Amino acid sequence: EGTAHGEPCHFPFLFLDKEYDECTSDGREDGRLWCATTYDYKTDEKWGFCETEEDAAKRRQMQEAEMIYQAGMKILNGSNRKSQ
Repeated sequence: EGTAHGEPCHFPFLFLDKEYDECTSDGREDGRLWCATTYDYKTDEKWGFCETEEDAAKRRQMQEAEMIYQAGMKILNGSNRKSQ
């Protein structure tokens, strides 16, 4: 399942053997309020920020753009056809 950025997480989650009923910044130095979409954060390692998640959207857009770019580059380096 990976990491759940930009997903709901209102339900309290277990973190360092301590349940939190709201957004907390424990475990991070930047102080960002992060949330876990699962009951136990230690096992599934599912967590996400409580903010607007603009960073997550930028990350997803960057990943999609990189995938498109690498596909195009393997297309270009894979053939010398002008239409390719």
